[PDB]
Amino acid sequence: RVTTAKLIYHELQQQIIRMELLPGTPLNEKALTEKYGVSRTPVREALIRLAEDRLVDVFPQSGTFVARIPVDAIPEAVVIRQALEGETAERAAANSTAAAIEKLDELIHLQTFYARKDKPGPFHETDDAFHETIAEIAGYPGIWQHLKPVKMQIDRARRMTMPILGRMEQVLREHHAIRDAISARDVHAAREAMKHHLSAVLPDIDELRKSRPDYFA
Ligand SMILES: [Zn+2]
Repeated sequence: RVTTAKLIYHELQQQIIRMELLPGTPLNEKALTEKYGVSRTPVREALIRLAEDRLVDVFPQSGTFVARIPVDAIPEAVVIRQALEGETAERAAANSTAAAIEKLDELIHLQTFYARKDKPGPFHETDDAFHETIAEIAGYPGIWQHLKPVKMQIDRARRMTMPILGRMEQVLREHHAIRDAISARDVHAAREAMKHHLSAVLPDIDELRKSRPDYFA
């Protein structure tokens, strides 16, 4: 069931994952309690969970702040995603009806629109929907829900790489490769195009760490 603790949690979590609250931004329990209009109790419960997510840092005699993106865990997150989304890609090709490909094409056209209009936020959200639909076609949409905590730090990094020149267009090219393989029912080609697409995050973060080292730790 929904509680104010879970609702505050998901709201704060989302703001951190979408880089609306940048790393180092303090979080004031007094100011949060006033904002939400509920007790100080559900605020504490949410901050505790966020700390376990490694999303916030509890500096004991200072306060809570938004944590930096841990670099050591990124490669393991890509492998897990390559494996799970490699699976959903394999199965989506096998279960490929034409009405499913239409659903993918509709989402690619929607991404193309956000790229044309240089709106990278909606571009990222339609990116998630594109992958969520691969999981629905494969028959295991829960695999997508399963990855949501895994790809938290990757999503923070990708929020910073999308505005870079030519990046959304590269994503669209990679998505076309994945769709074409699924439409062709090529189980191998689907897996490898998906695993390739997902590896693009690794060089980008190497660059970001040099560029903006205050966002990584
Ligand atoms: Zn994608």
